[PDB]
Amino acid sequence: KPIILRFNQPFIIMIFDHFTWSSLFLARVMNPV
Amino acid sequence: HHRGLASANVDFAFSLYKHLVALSPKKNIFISPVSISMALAMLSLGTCGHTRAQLLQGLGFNLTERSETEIHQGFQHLHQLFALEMTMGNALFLDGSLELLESFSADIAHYYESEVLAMNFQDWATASRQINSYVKNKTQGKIVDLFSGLDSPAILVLVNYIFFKGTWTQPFDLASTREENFYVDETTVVKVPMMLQSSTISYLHDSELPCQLVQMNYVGNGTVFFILPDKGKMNTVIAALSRDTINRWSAGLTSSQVDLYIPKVTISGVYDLGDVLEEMGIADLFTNQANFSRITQDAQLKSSKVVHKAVLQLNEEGVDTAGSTGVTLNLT
Ligand SMILES: CC(=O)[C@H]1CC[C@H]2[C@@H]3CCC4=CC(=O)CC[C@]4(C)[C@H]3CC[C@]12C
Repeated sequence: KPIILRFNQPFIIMIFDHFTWSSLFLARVMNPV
Repeated sequence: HHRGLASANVDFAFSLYKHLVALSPKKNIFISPVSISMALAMLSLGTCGHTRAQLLQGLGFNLTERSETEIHQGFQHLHQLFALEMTMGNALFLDGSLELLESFSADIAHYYESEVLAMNFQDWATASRQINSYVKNKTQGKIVDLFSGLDSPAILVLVNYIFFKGTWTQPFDLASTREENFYVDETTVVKVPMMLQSSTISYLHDSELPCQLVQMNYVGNGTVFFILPDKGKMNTVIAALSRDTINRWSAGLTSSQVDLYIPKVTISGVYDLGDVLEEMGIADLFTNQANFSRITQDAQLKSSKVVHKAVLQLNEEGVDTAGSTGVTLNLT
């Protein structure tokens, strides 16, 4: 039975370069629109 | 050279983010840490004394274990590696009344491959519009109006830009996208385009922290963590953000069948990072005591502003993001 995961509340995005491990982008999404 | 300053830059990244978050209760935050790090590292090339040491330490570097040279070579190797699509670049906009020291020009060319563009800052309205035009092109239209005309004057402006286009290895289903409730808080609910995919995804319900997370790749080297803290637990999770936590998450993540609902996101941050950088220890740079004596021979400079703009467009195909950091300097 599949896990249901809804990003319908404040969440965090972290974007990394796997090669250098750089933190490219960091987000706190309180309101996506 | 790959990972030499990962630990420092990521520490700086998390730190800056945590400070930014504490100084704004309810707003979206979006930043490019690597752009801020590269901008400030370049700026340190013109610094001396307490100003220099304080800035490099605030950027996460231990100066007793790695030289200034090693740090700049690391940023050079980073820059080479970046410059489906990723681009990163540095520019220096200079007043005609300012003769740069040769060794400074040599260093920014060597380590940061900076463009050097001679402008007339007497008309800030035109100068700022020109610099803005430059950043807009370099970020393929994503970052506009980086500088205001409201801003103070300047004699010298340093700019970093970053642009990134990632394609999900696992795209969302365009036919499944629909309006759903987004609970901003207990009382505030908005309508948002919510994407779906049902597939094998790296998932972890954290046992040590009140959150679940997934990890997703882009074609090529990019990867992304989406972290959903439990109702009202955002700040708890944020406080735990660290390289160590990412390592523990990375060990815990398991391929699982997940119905994954993630909204389309379009957000953009605009920051004056002065206050925050001072909270992080980087202070003398903004005062009359600033030591910029590696830039020119006989002018006393200080930083007036560090600005940062970042934009995120997230959809079913992937991510379109850009960032840019500006530092203005003027005569004290
Ligand atoms: C294996 C993997 O997915 C990579 C992608 C991003 C990587 C992390 C990026 C940030 C990072 C910086 C460090 O200096 C220590 C290791 C870590 C914490 C990395 C561990 C391995 C990760 C999680």
